[PDB]
Amino acid sequence: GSHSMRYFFTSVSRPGRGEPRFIAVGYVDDTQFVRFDSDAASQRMEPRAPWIEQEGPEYWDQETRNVKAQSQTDRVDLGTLRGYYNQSEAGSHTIQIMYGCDVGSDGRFLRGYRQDAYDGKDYIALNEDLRSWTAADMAAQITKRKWEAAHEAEQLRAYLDGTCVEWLRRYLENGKETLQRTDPPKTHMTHHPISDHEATLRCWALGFYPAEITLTWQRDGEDQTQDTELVETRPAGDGTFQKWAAVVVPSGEEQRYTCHVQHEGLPKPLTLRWELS
Amino acid sequence: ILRGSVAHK
Amino acid sequence: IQRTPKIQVYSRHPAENGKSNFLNCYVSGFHPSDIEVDLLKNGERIEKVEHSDLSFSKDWSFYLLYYTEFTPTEKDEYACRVNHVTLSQPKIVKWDRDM
Repeated sequence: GSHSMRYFFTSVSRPGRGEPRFIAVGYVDDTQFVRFDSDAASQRMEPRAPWIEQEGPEYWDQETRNVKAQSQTDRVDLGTLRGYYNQSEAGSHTIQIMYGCDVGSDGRFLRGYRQDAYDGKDYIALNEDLRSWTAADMAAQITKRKWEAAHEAEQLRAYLDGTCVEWLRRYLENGKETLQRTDPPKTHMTHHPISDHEATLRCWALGFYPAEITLTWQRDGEDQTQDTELVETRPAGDGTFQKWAAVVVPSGEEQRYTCHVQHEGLPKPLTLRWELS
Repeated sequence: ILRGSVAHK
Repeated sequence: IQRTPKIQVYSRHPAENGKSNFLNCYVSGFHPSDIEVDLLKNGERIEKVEHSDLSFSKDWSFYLLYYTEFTPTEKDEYACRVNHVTLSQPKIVKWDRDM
């Protein structure tokens, strides 16, 4: 199927407690392969996947310089954005950045992206065409004007639909033996009385990949949305995900309910029913 | 690999 | 402009008493990123707990996975204790095999 390469950056100011905390993480699909943490012992970009360890000293020297350059940029941008948003020097603030590219199963470029946030809200994003920007407000528009004048979109595009694609293809070839593949969910239902008259029916989906999944509950073929308890999809810690959806039902009425599982690894959407007797 | 050029805001 | 963490405490594999497994505490949907997470065994902090590197979702909210190898028993109680600016006191979520 399709694949992605993404770099995630978080910089958090610590007024009067030193320089900002900076954490960078590189992923191929949902697999971390590199990391940098300003609070870590090495002060270097570090390998996190077995297939990246084979990279040479010049690779690690370059990744370290370049991740440190992003850290320094965020440090000055925290001061700049505090100015744009008219905030004091006392509070802690956050810059988040994500950029990357997607390729098809035949290695072809599909899309590139860059999104930036300030204090957990949109700040600026590169558009789908890789030529223009969308600023979230009037302060972020100051950055957009600076990047339009600097022709930043062209420079960034050369990386997103170029360099990013070249290296993502190399990493996919280098990690082909271990990289997580599509795995359909293993599904089952559990039954938990909450009293003498009611029970929780819990529909489980385990060991699946990708994380995208839809769990729905129906009472007599009619949707149960607003009565369903859905948990956030969560990591098993092995590269696959888990999720459950629950409904509180009257005892004796279990068979009226159906759980519906939709996933890209399944040939057909599944229907689960609690069958009593 | 990461970008080799950075943009100030 | 703050978001409270969603906390889930669970095992990687279905729990079986006396069988080695992984205890997970997945904390997600929170903002800002500063957070304290501890895994507990009978109310006592487990010492060699690892965690994923800070990352975030499409909505910009943060998530972290804290984990440790464990062997569940009928009598040992496990929990995840979380402290965040949005909480009046640290939140303790006991591990329940059914969730």
